[PDB]
Amino acid sequence: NPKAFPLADAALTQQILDVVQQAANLRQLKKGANEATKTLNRGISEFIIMAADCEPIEILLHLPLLCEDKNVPYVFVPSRVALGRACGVSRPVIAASITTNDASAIKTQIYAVKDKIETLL
Amino acid sequence: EDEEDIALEFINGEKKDKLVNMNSFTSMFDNIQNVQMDTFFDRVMKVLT
Amino acid sequence: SSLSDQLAQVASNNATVALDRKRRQKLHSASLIYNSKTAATQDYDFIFENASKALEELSQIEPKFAIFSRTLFSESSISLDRNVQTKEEIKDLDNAINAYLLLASSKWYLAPTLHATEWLVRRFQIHVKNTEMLLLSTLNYYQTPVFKRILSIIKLPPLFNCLSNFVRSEKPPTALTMIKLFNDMDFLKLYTSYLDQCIKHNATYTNQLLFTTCCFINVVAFNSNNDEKLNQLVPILLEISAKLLASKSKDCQIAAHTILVVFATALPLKKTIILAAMETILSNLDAKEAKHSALLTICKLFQTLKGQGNVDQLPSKIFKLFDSKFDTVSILTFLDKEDKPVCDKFITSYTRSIARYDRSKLNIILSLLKKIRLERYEVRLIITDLIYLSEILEDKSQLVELFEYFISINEDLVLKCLKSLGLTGXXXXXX
Amino acid sequence: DESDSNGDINALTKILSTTYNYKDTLSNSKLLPPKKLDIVRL
Amino acid sequence: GKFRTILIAVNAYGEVWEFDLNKNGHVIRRWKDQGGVGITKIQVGGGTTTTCPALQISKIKQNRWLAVGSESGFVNLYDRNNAMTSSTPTPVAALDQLTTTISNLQFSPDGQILCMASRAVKDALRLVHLPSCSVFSNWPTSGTPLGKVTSVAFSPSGGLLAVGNEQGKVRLWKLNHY
Amino acid sequence: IARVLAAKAAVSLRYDALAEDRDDSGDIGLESRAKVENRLSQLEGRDLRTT
Amino acid sequence: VKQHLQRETQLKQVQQRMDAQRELLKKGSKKKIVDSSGKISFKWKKQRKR
Repeated sequence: NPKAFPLADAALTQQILDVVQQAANLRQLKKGANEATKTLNRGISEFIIMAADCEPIEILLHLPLLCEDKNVPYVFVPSRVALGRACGVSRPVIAASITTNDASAIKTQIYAVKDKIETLL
Repeated sequence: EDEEDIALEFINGEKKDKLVNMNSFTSMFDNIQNVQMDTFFDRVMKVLT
Repeated sequence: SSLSDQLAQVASNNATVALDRKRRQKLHSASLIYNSKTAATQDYDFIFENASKALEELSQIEPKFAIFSRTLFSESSISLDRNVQTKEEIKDLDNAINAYLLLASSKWYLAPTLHATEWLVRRFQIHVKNTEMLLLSTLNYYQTPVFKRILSIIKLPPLFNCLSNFVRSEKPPTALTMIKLFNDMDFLKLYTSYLDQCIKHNATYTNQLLFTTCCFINVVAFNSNNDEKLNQLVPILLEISAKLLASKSKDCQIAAHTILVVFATALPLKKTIILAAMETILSNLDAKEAKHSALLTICKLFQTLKGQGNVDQLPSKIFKLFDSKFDTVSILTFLDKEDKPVCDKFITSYTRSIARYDRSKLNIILSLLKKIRLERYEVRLIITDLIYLSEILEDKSQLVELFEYFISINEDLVLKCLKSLGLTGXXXXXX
Repeated sequence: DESDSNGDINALTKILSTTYNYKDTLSNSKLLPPKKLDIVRL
Repeated sequence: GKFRTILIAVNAYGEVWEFDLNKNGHVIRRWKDQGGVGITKIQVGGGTTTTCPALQISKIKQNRWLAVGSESGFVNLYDRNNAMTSSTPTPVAALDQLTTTISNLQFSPDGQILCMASRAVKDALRLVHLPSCSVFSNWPTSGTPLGKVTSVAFSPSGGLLAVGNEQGKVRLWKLNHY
Repeated sequence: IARVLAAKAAVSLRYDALAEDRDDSGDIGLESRAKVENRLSQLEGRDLRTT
Repeated sequence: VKQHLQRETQLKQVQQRMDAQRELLKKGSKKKIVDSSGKISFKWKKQRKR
C-alpha cells in the first residue's frame, strides 16, 4: 500500500520477526490491533510491529497517529500471515506490540532492533 | 511408456474437490423462508465446488 | 413386569376417554387458540360455528376443502365420539384426518386454518390419537408461533424425543434440534412414508419441500465420517429421490437434485448406481427450470466416482436419452457459461459415446474440446478411441481435422498412443 | 393385486434392490479415499 | 534420455531459490512463501525425489507437490503446475494441525500422501491426503505408539511406512491401499 | 454480541475516520454486519439444553 | 509530583510482578529457570497455541 510508512525491507523484517518469535516465548508480547492500542496508552510498549497487507489498511492506521504523540517506534512488516505465524497464534495477527520488561533476557536484542526502527524514522 | 506410467497420469489428472464436513450446511436454515427452488440449488452447488 | 408399569399402560389407551369431570376439564381445556380458562367453558356447538364459518373461507382459497364439510366438518359429526366406534371405523377417521392434514399443511400461515383444525383438534382428539401426521404435516414451521402452540398440547411420540425439551418452552425449537430429529434412522422412515404419501396426492409445497432437503442435506453432513452409517442410510434417502423424480411437479424434481449431488460427494457410489440415477433424472425431465439443475447433477455426479471404468462410454439407452432431453448445441451453450462448472470427467465420457454410437456430428466433437481444458489421461483415453475409429469408419476428412487439433496441442501424446498401438507413419499415410 | 409378470422411471429403485453394499470398494481405483486410511501395523 | 535437475533452496525467512545443476548454477527464479517466518524444511513430491528415486532415465518424472515446513506447525502446499507461473504464488492450503516445529516432510511415492512430523512433542505424525488437503482423521489414534517422531520414511514400492522415534524403535506400518 | 459489535464497530470507525477516500456506500460496514449475523445465528442455534 | 513519580514506578512493579504471576496459569508447558543472580523467570516452550 502507498499508505504504508516506514516499511521494513526483506532484511530487517527477518530480524524483527525473530524478536517477535522470541518475545512470544517469554510471553512479553501483546497481540492484535485492539491490544497494541492498549499498551500505547499505558506507555508500557517498547515498539509496535504492524502488518501492511491488511484489507482494509485503515483499521490499523491509528497506531502511527498514536505513536507520533507518545514517541514510540513503529514499522510495517509486509504480510499479516507472516507476523501471525511468528507470533505463535493460528490466526493472522495484523499488529503486535512488544511490552517493556527490563528484567528480560531478550532486552539487548530488542534495543538492537529498536535502534534500527528509529533509524528508519 | 509403462503400464504404471499410464496410471500416474490417472493419479495426477484428478483435481481437488471440496469435501462435505459436518459444519458445512448448518447455516442454510436461515434462508429457507420463501425462496424459489432454483436459487436454493445454486446455494448448494456454491458450497460443494 | 411390575404392577404400575402395566397399570399405566391402560392410561395411554384411555388418554381421551373423559371419565370424571376433572378428566374432561383437562382434556377439553387444551387447544390451539383459546387459553386454558376460556376453552373449558364452551360447547362443541360453539366451536363448530367458528370452524364451519372458517372452513368455507378455505374452500374459497382452494376448492379441495369442500369435501371435508360433507364428512368431518358436517353438522351431523358432532355426536360422534371416537371411543364409541369400532376399530374399522376409527381407521377411516384417521384416513380422513390424514388426508386433511395434507391439504391443511400448505395453508398454515393463514388464520382460517388455525380456526379450522381446532375443531378437528378438540372434537376429534388429534392432539392425542394421531400426532405423527399432525406433527409431520407441520414440521417445517418450527420457527413460527403456531408450531410453538402445537408443541404446547401434544404428548410427544417416542420417535420425536428430540423435541421433548421444547414442549411448553419460551423460545422456539432451534434449527439444530430439528437436525437431531432427522439424524435418527427411524424418524427418517416416517418422513419417507410421509413424503411418498404426500407426493401421491400431488400437494407438496415449496417451503415444505425445501425444509425436507435442508434437513436431508444435513443428515448426510452429520454422518460424513461414519461410513457404516451412510451405508445404511441410502435405502432411506435414495428411495425418496427415486420417487421424488417420478413427480409431475418441476419443484419436486429440483429437490431430488439437491440430495443426489450432496450424497454423491459425501460417499463414492458405484458406477451402476450413478448410471441408474442418471436415467431417472433424464426420464422425467420436462420443465425449463428443472433442466438447468439436472445438468449440474450429471456434471457433478460423474466427478464423484473414480476408479476403473471411470471414463467409460455411456450405455446405449442412456446416451440417446441424453441426446433427447439435452441438445448438442445446448450443451455447448452450457460450456460457454461464465460460471463454468467442473464439467471435466463427464464430457470425456460423453465424447467417446459420440465416437461409437452416432458419428454423424464430429464437427461438434472438435468444438467441445476448445471450450474445456481437459485432463491429461482423458485426452489420451479419447484419442485411443478415435484411432480405433480411424481404422474402422469409412475414412472422412473431418476426422483428419480432429487430429489437427491434437497436432496443435500435445503432439507427443498423439505419438505415444500411436507408439503404443500401430505405427507412426501409418496414421499420416491413412489421411 | 400385485404380480411382476425413453428410459424408465424405476431405474434407481431396481438397482438399489439388486445391490446390498453401495460404496465402490470393488474397483481397485488407484485413487486414495479421503478421511479414512486403511493401515495395518506390522 | 535427457533431463535437468533443479535445486530448491530455502532461506530461513522464506525465500525459495531455484538453482539448476545441469548447466552451471544460476538462479532460475525466486518466490517468497506467503507468510512462513520460521521455516525448517522443504521437500518436493509427486514424482521422483531423493526418497522415492528413479531406476532408468525414462522413469524420471517432474514433481507436482511442494510442501514448506515451519517452526510453528505451518505446512504450505504448492501445486507445482500453477505455482511456477506468478513467482509469488499463493499456496493451495495452509496446513496447521501440528503445534510445533516441523522436522520431516516426506511424500508417498505416488504423490498422494504428505507426512508431516515434529520432533518436539510425542505422537505427532499427521498424514495429509492429496489433492484434497484433508488430514486423515482415523489414523493416528491416541493409542498409536509413535514416540517423539524423528525419522519418517516411505517405501518406494510396497506402500510400507516406517516411523522412527527417540526411543530407538522403528515402528512399521502398511498403507493397505497400495 | 457486545464484543463482536464493539470489535467490528471499531473496524468500521477507523475506515471512516481514517480513509481519505470513501466509497460512501457502507461497503465495509455491510461486510461487517454480515459477519455478526453469521456470529449471531450460529450462537442462537447452539443451546445449553439437552436433546 | 516527585512523590507521584515515586508512587507510580513503585505501583507499576506491583503490576509487573502480578502480571507475570497471572500468566503462569493459562496453558502451555513452562520451564522453571533460575538466573545465576537468583531471580526466577520462566521460559515457555516454542509451541503455537491453537
